[PDB]
Amino acid sequence: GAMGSMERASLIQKAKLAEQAERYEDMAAFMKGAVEKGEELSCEERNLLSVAYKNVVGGQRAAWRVLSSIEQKSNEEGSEEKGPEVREYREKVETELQGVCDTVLGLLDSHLIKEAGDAESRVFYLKMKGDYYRYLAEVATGDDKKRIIDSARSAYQEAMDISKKEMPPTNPIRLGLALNFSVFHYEIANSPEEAISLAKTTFDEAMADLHTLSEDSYKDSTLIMQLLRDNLTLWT
Amino acid sequence: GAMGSMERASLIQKAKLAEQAERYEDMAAFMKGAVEKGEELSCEERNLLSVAYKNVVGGQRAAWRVLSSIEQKSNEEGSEEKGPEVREYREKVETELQGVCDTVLGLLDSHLIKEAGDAESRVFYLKMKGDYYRYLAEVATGDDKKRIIDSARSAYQEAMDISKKEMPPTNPIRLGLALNFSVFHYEIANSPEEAISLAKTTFDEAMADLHTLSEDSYKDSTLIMQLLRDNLTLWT
Amino acid sequence: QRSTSTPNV
Amino acid sequence: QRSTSTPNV
Ligand SMILES: *CC(=O)N1CC[C@@]2(CCN(S(=O)(=O)c3ccc(Br)c(F)c3)C2)C1
Ligand SMILES: *CC(=O)N1CC[C@@]2(CCN(S(=O)(=O)c3ccc(Br)c(F)c3)C2)C1
Ligand SMILES: [Cl-]
Ligand SMILES: [Cl-]
Ligand SMILES: [Mg+2]
Ligand SMILES: [Mg+2]
Ligand SMILES: [Mg+2]
Ligand SMILES: [Mg+2]
Ligand SMILES: [Mg+2]
Ligand SMILES: [Mg+2]
Ligand SMILES: [Mg+2]
Ligand SMILES: [Mg+2]
Repeated sequence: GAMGSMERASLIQKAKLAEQAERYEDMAAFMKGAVEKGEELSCEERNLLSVAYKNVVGGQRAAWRVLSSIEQKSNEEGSEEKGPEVREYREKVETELQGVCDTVLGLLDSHLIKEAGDAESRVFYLKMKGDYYRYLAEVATGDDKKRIIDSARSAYQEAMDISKKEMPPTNPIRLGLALNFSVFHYEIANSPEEAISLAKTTFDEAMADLHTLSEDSYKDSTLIMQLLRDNLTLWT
Repeated sequence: GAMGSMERASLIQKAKLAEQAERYEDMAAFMKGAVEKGEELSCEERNLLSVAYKNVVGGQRAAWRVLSSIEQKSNEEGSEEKGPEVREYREKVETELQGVCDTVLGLLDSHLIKEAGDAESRVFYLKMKGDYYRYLAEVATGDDKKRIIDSARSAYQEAMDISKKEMPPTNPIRLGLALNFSVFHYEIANSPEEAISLAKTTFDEAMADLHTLSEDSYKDSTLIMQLLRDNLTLWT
Repeated sequence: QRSTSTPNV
Repeated sequence: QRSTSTPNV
């Protein structure tokens, strides 16, 4: 690995620099390098890892959607034949996206998840596992679409089980997990009623626990609650 | 070259797709591939080449500036020592930037410029040569800073000479060349008075030729004229 | 319109 | 503030 020769602390320092410079591919490579040092990650370090890869895959997802839409339009009546280029280029972007997802899932499997024993770490990593299977599901169109969906669901469910046992209802990791699992249900699993039910229950139980929080923790929880509400407005 | 096996028309088609998907590194690679087919480029194809590399280098320049500023701040009094990481990472970004500039200059030298005989093509390519030497100058801090600056100036001057002989004062390529040469004078060559004089003369001569234009050509010219004016406001 | 998932901090 | 150069079309 190209980062094998760089100190862990230096990789973290450079990931932060790359974040400031909006160099997210670099940021991801630095954080991969840090993970591969084999030490567990702190809360802040998990955040750097998450930000880096979310930005990389987010660019890929946006591009894939543009290309898929062009492709879909070319495969209708009245549409002039234009050769294999749109499909080829969509496939190229798709393959790169799957590559990034497989890299993240590889880090989680080797060995972030198994070493994570605290609730905050374990729930964060399992959420991440669900998210990156979800991204794979967005582009899957084969035998394995079903199995990918089940992998995402399994990761999210395991995370949900721990979060409900171990964290308060306002915990931001717990809230973001529930938000993303509700998106999984609505957008991937064709279960809009499960999506709405989860979003409603999560919102209501968080609302009732806000009183326990400091002003700063309150700010964090209510941010995610607003997104649950925005989705509920969208979905109903 | 990885694009050696793909048809020219396919490379152009995919560059346009990549533009739509905001995939500018891909767009640049496709257009490099097209250039390397050895045929002269059309006006639209020159635009694809220009857009792709401007976006790539523009990202690099923005990142380099962020990092240079952090670096500059770390090298003052009161500033805590933080090791080599900021300099290393700034150098990494710098090297990649220089690489892109050298790639573009390589395409122009092999063999876009020498095959360009029409004024629109020759002026466009020489402007580009000036621009990419200018970008190299922005990060140069050595013996060769002077020689890089002179290379940029030489390219711009050759372009200016052709443009004044061969194009009307409202020609958008002529206008953009003059805009960028005025930026060269102000930002790189420590010649703000030359910058202001060029911007003023260019603006005034274009103003006097607007009457000759169709509504669409008028739109194009006045866009660039506004930027000359915006700089003149900034500079005075 | 697509559903909103968790943003970056 | 930096000078404005030619934009992309
Ligand atoms: C402590 C810890 O492990 N953290 C805190 C930040 C983060 C990284 C990403 N998340 S998240 O996806 O659960 C999430 C993202 C955004 C927001 Br506003 C949020 F509250 C949570 C947890 C790792
Ligand atoms: C005909 C031709 O060779 N063209 C037209 C577009 C372009 C590509 C970039 N330029 S430019 O840098 O001279 C320029 C950029 C933006 C604008 Br609004 C403009 F008028 C000119 C010429 C190649
Ligand atoms: Cl392709
Ligand atoms: Cl580095
Ligand atoms: Mg060490
Ligand atoms: Mg037809
Ligand atoms: Mg595929
Ligand atoms: Mg542990
Ligand atoms: Mg051919
Ligand atoms: Mg001190
Ligand atoms: Mg250097
Ligand atoms: Mg020729």
